[PDB]
Amino acid sequence: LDMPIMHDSDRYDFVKDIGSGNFGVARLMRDKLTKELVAVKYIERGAAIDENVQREIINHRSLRHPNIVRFKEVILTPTHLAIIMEYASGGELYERICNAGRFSEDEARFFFQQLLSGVSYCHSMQICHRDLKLENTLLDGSPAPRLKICDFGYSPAYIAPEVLLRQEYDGKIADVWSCGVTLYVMLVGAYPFEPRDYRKTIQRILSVKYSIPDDIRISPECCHLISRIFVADPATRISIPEIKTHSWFLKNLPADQSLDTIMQIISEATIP
Ligand SMILES: [Co+2]
Ligand SMILES: [Co+2]
Ligand SMILES: [Co+2]
Repeated sequence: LDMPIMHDSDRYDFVKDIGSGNFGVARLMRDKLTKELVAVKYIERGAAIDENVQREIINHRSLRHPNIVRFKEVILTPTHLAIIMEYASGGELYERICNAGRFSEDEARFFFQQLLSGVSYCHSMQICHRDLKLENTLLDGSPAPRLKICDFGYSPAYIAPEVLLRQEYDGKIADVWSCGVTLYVMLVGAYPFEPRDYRKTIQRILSVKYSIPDDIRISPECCHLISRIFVADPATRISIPEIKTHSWFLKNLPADQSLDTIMQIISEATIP
């Protein structure tokens, strides 16, 4: 695996090297003081430490929210940049939906509320146009799992119409569309604009042609909400504040390292 020799064993115990899963290729360590598991992602020093990686780390550091994987620290290794972060031990939302087939409206609402909380928070930090696919929606190891968005660049239905049609677009409004796809898949157990023919799906996305199968019963209020997200015109698509006052959303709803140090470490990591 593309990882350096174990390091900083004075502060971390080595647990396991992961070749696939939740965090892709990653090393699991345990913080010696707090006893919490952390995930470590590694990037080779030099050219691979590019401006987008730098930007992503800095933005990751700024994002402090219970539904976004928490940045812990960066460490310089002789061969790699180490990016340490909160570990989420419950897999990803894709796997949970797959195992369940589909969610009840209560379970969909439980995760949707958390997703919207994370997304709304990113928007307030002027971070948007994110990759909010099911695979980047991680879960912690709680019985009622806490959702943990992890979209950071450390390695079809989701694409809104305007992203295909326009060169530039409103990233926050596009994110709302993505949130709708996640809601839909949780409720239905399949993607809204689909068998495997990309062209057909893109055509369906562009003309906003989806249908909730009769096979499953969804409340009319839930149908109305989805219909307000799957709107091709970004100007009239429902906003997150409007989602949060929608009848479906409200029903049975649960209650709602120094920067200079990081810059020096990242900067030095550019030297291979
Ligand atoms: Co975000
Ligand atoms: Co933005
Ligand atoms: Co991630």
